Amino acid sequence: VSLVATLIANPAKAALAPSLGIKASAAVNATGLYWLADDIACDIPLPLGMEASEADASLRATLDGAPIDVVVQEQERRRKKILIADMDSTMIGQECIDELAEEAGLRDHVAAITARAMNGEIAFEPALRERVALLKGLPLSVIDKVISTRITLTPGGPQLVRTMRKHGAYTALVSGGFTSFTRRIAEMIGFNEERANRLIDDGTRLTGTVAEPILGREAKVEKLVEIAERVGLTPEDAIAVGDGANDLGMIQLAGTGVALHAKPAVAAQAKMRIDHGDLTALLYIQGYRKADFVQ
Ligand SMILES: [Cl-]
Ligand SMILES: [Cl-]
Ligand SMILES: [Mg+2]
Repeated sequence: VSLVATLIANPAKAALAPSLGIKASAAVNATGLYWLADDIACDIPLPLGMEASEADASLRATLDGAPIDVVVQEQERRRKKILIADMDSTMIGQECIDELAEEAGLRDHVAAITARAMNGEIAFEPALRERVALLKGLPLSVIDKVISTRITLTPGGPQLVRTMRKHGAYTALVSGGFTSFTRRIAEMIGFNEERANRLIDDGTRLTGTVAEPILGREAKVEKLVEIAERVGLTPEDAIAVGDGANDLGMIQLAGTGVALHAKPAVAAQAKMRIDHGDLTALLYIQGYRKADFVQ
């Protein structure tokens, strides 16, 4: 019945100064205050009897205007042994489908569809079919061209995955995007596995269609269920992270679900949001100290 609050800043805008942490912990009459990383993250055990609603509200007031995230959770079982993470705009800085669209001269057209799909204003599968149809005829050569020149890893990603693995967790990159991207990205970052949709080609060029059935919101829920049974755990043993509406199913099922840099409509439906930190925030969410990290 013991709660703990964690405050988290981006290491590139590390504003969680020692005085700010003290003030924050005072704001909740905390038992103590433990630094997971200097100027970046600290744990605050809430007094027994304080509801999770009072803190967070109390802590977001005291921090109002600083780029510092607030999460509250039970301290037991906050370290998870499964990670399931979306790729597009979560572990990479880009939307792979928008990047491919540029090679067809249609970036802005496709990207506006992507934004509504990711906000939940249109269903994923028909949005994906519409966007991929515009890629018809692109040569298979442009995939590596996109990956090598325009895809970048989100800060903190490798360290999150590697540190979780170091501690025995099983880590999976699941994506409504494309296996030709997740395969390379998952290896760059160090995931144990990846699972994504598949572009159809004729042997030289993209047909403009996607292998059916299309993996969407429920396919992420099902992959989390599948991973947990296979490693002999439950989804409660997983932390799930994404930015989009099609991530909310796995975010809501996992024991710890994080909306990471999500738009307000998506972030409204997640119990835990990270708007400032990078992916190391999920390490601090789980109680890790910077000493425990794989550097
Ligand atoms: Cl593919
Ligand atoms: Cl939950
Ligand atoms: Mg995404």
